[PDB]
Amino acid sequence: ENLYFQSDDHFGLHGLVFRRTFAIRSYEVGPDRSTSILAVMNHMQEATLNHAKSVGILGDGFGTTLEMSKRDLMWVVRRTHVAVERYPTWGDTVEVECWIGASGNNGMRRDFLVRDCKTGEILTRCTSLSVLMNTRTRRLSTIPDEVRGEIGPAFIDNVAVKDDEIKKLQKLNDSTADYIQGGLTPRWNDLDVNQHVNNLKYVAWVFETVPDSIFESHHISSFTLEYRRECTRDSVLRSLTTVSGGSSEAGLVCDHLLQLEGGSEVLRARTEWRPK
Amino acid sequence: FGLHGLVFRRTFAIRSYEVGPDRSTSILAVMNHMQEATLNHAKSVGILGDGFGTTLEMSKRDLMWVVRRTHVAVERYPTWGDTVEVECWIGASGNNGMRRDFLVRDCKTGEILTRCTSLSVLMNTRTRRLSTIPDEVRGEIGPAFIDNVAVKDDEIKKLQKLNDSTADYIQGGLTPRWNDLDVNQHVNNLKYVAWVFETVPDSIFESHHISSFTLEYRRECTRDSVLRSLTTVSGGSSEAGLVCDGGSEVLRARTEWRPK
Repeated sequence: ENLYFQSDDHFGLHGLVFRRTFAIRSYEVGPDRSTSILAVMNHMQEATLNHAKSVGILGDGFGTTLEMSKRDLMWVVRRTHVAVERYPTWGDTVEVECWIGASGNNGMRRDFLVRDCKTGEILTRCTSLSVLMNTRTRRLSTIPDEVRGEIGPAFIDNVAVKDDEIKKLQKLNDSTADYIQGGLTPRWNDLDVNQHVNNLKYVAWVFETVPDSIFESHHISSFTLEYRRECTRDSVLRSLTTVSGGSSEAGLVCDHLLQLEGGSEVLRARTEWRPK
Repeated sequence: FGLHGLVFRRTFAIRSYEVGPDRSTSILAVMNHMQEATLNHAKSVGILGDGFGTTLEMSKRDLMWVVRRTHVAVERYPTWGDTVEVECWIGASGNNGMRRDFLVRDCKTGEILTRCTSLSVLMNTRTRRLSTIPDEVRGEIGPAFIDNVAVKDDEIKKLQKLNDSTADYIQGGLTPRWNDLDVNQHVNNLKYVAWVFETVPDSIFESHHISSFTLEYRRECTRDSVLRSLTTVSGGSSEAGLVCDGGSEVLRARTEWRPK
């Protein structure tokens, strides 16, 4: 019912939703033949960058528009929520539907829908919240009008994930964590365009302390991350995970924490699991 | 993607996470592409079998393919936004070996970016003994054989093990996780490559691109394996790879580098 959601040839309008097909590759699936959530998030990240190009948003970046680039501003992801119904397998063809939208006066949200091309079933729903940061002062910035003039006309109001589904996360008690791993350090290729560690590197470090027994038995159905701080090449991190068993009423839950070791919080995260 | 007639072809659009901070595609992304082209080829010539290359006649005789040598030649790494095309095919290699060869081209210029060949042999999973190729299995893969090579014998040198007591860089405690494992409890070959590069200092990745990569595999590892990676740098600019389990050799490898 939103005209600008449809493709260009539907209404003769410049559409604001990017679409792209992915065929699941061999190295993207685990021993259980399921695509990993890291491959799914890779897909959405790739669709992100393509989307900016498709709506007439400027030169990269990974981001980063001119008005932003003039003001030494960059996007930083501060929240991510992923809802997974079913993971595709090798050879399956999926389609990512992605777009951007406002989040208050100074936030921007990117939302994603991934469908199974054969069944038309929705496999993945996601939304990520980004904010502006000054690269020099490492300080959060409001969105200047020159930047709103760039990304604003690309906004649509649709959501893939309702607020109801996203719960504010509690930091786990790091002194009673079920699993802990320190000495985590980024290497040369793990860094981004501006001195900072890749966003999906963080996700990898989160899974460092998830026991293999949970990966063998369960699939991630929900994934929520709250980022609070960037990391550099000389960062050394500690990953922590706390398991909230599922053996009655309650399903399997994992709480997560990346900290600078020690012990300023880098992020907190929460995974919900379902039996395979 | 498409087969024509016994040479499979497939396009990859370079993805962002496949590209490094220098905007160059990593050698592992290239090897990721070929793993993918491998299985596509296999399916299209009808040798995929159980989903990974073990045919009906192979499994009955408890046989599976094992990679024993890989050589990758890279002229230029593609960058983000580039679209590449992979050519893959198989052929006989001696009396009991099978070779898989690869050509990767830039779709715009048509220049060859990467040439590669891998040698596989049959191994009994029960007796741990290399096996000859039974006629029943040759009957399966044989009609798919072609004689072309992407990499000449000339270009591949036998590797010497580095002195593990004189290694410039060493890292132990390397252990595989559940996701690092394949269908039959064994660690994935691209996990090995990751472990190889573990002891290559960031300074070399910053200064140089890999122009050549040669791997000789000796042994498989299991879920309870604990490994040590070793690298010795002898410019300019070569390094000799070694992967140790005790200290029994798992594989040896060799990279040649050129300034970016």
